[PDB]
Amino acid sequence: HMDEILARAGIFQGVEPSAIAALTKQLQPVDFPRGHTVFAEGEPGDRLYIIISGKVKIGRRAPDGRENLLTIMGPSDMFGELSIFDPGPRTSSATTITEVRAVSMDRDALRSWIADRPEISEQLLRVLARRLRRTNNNLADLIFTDVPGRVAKQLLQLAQRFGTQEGGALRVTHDLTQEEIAQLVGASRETVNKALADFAHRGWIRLEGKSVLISDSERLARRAR
Amino acid sequence: HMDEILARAGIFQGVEPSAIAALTKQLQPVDFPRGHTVFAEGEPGDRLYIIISGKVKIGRRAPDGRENLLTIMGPSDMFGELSIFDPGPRTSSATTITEVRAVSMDRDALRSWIADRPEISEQLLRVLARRLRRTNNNLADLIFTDVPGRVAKQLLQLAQRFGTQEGGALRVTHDLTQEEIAQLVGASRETVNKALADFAHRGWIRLEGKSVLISDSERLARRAR
DNA sequence: AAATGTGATCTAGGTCACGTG
DNA sequence: CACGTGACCTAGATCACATC
Ligand SMILES: Nc1ncnc2c1ncn2[C@@H]1O[C@@H]2COP(=O)(O)O[C@H]2[C@H]1O
Ligand SMILES: Nc1ncnc2c1ncn2[C@@H]1O[C@@H]2COP(=O)(O)O[C@H]2[C@H]1O
Ligand SMILES: Nc1ncnc2c1ncn2[C@@H]1O[C@@H]2COP(=O)(O)O[C@H]2[C@H]1O
Repeated sequence: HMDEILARAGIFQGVEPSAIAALTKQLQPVDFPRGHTVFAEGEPGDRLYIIISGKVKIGRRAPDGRENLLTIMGPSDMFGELSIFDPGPRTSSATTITEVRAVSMDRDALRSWIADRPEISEQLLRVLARRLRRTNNNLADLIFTDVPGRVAKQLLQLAQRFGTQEGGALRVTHDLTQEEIAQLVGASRETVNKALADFAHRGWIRLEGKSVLISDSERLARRAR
Repeated sequence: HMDEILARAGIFQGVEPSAIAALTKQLQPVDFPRGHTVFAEGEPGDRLYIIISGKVKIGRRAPDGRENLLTIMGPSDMFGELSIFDPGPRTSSATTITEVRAVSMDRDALRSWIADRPEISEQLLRVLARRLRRTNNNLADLIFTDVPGRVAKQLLQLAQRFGTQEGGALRVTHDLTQEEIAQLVGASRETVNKALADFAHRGWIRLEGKSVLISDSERLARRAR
């Protein structure tokens, strides 16, 4: 049902899924509207959430007031755990793109599950490990890849994660306004659209509201390169 | 000498200082010249290193032949662990700007220490956590702060770490060529020099060889923000 | 009816070219 | 082989609209 998702939460991953099943239960869920601010920077938190449905964007804002988005999280993705490992104010903020079902847990609860099963620590370090990896890849493309090739690279990220295969090519219902993709890519609203214009101009992809159909993933991949 | 550092080291805040003195002992040191590629991208690794002296620079290169530097590490700084927690090729290369004395340790060796002492896993997660946090700050500044602002930010991030207190102001012997600062900042060699020019021009800092005597940290800071 | 398209400018900064100790 | 500092020249933000 929904332990189907949590099973793929990293932290469980492996770990006596018979355990997982009993544990979910202590855990109780929370529901959020589209656009709810789960938490914001500066505000202190000792609570981490695993997403069950919907999508959450992580972000930051400079004092000038411009935001960028770190990442898009979706089912089975867990977030807001840095202030669980390094206690302190949130460094970012979590808002909703959709209706979200999320399970929530605090720090004192976590150390319990970690105390009972070591292997979870193994797997958290693996998540963080992978996670920083993913982030260095980005900090790199900010430096090298141009706004176009980046938009192209993003579409791939999203497609893979949130993708589905319908007919002969895959579907991506990103649920992002282009404004969001822009700040998820570090660029201006407009200059990304044009990247997309051309992207669709070559018949590489089809734009359909908050989603996209992608015809030539080979060409798109090639271009982001 | 060798041991004063380890306590200041990361894996093991605390800890059981009784342990550190002995465990430090099994680890065998190894030395490297100024410019030794400890490891490079693609090549496998199961070994993480704590620096005991000198400085190593992490960074990447595109197929184009450009390259950027993720970070500069010094004494008591761990690196090369990501392929320990998240097994897989190196995502970066570690090179020396110095003569570096570093202690080395593999994955299996690490699981031992973890299995004996748990706290270590809490402390590793704290490290990574702090790291992703500091990385994000950087991804942000690529996006928003201008090259001059970043160079002035970096100079601080160096002082804070490899800095000392000479007379009334602080000395930083970065041991970096400007080309390196550039790529540590994600800008060209030249546009970084002139940034420095103006910085020193305003008497904010004095440049001598591979170091810098900072006069007005208040100005530089404001300036970088 | 806020989300989009798309052009007409402006500018930071990259690329060159070439100096210097 | 590290710095210095110019004289251009592309990428892209900014603004200015117009369409759903
Ligand atoms: N660059 C990033 N990539 C992925 N997740 C992040 C990133 N930055 C912050 N987060 C998550 O967002 C959370 C914000 O609050 P925390 O600091 O408690 O924990 C943070 C992480 O779980
Ligand atoms: N790995 C990196 N490669 C290139 N530039 C970086 C890197 N990390 C940080 N920077 C930039 O250099 C700036 C120095 O100051 P900050 O770290 O606060 O903000 C930093 C980023 O804008
Ligand atoms: N953003 C970063 N800042 C500082 N050090 C890093 C960063 N990213 C990776 N590293 C270190 O560089 C190492 C490269 O090899 P590993 O991936 O095995 O482990 C990595 C980390 O220890």
